[PDB]
Amino acid sequence: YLMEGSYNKVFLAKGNIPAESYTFFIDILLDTIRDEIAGCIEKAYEKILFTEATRILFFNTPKKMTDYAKKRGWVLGPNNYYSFASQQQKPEDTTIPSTELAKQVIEYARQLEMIV
Amino acid sequence: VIDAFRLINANMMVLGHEPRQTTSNLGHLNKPSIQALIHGLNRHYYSITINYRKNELEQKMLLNLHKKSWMEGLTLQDYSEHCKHNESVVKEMLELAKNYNKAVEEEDKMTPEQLAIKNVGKQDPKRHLEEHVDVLMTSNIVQCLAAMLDTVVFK
Repeated sequence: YLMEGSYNKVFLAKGNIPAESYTFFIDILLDTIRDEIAGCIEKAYEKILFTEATRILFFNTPKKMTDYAKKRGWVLGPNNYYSFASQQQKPEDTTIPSTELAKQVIEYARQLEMIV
Repeated sequence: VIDAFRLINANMMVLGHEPRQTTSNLGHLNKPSIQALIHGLNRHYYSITINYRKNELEQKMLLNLHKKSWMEGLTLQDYSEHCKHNESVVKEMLELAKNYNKAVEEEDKMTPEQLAIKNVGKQDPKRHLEEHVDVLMTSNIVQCLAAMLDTVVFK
């Protein structure tokens, strides 16, 4: 269940252990799921509602949501969450290509006429 | 073809002597041609060895022959004719490749002694093919390197 996005079943099973409490490890698991989902939502979509954000993450409505947003950015609006948008820095570049292409072509010609 | 000569007096052979009393190997390092020897040569005149006086300065300045302007090294060869030349050459590569396998199939069905003669009248695909590969690669490498150097050295 954990290998892919299926997470509702994970939290459902966290309350189902035939052996014992196992809170010791499922705790750590809850924390490492919270932070991962917080990281993944940063790029899934442009906007979220505050109630919807509070509910998709399994915590309720405590100051915990506010604190989690504070720990990150998640600047609010009028019941609005702004998307962090950049995704355009890398493109339109040739100089590094214009150097490593030169290296590559020199390497082609290196072992082409000299006896090997 | 340069040579140097000097006369000898027939008096010396009247005595029965020969000219050029000799003390060293270094005169005999060459032989005259038959054509030079039909004419008088040793029975009338004798040759002298020659060598060339040189100094470094004139050599240092003579080797400039066929050196060329720096700017010539950075030209991009008219990108519109380049592709025309390329996909002109590829066509004869086509028509030759379709003629290669016949000469591959006939590799052994006849006496190899006459196989040399099999070349003489008729061009062979194998040797005639690879010079096109040489041309294509030599051109397309440098055409690509120069563009990179330009797109870095200016702005």
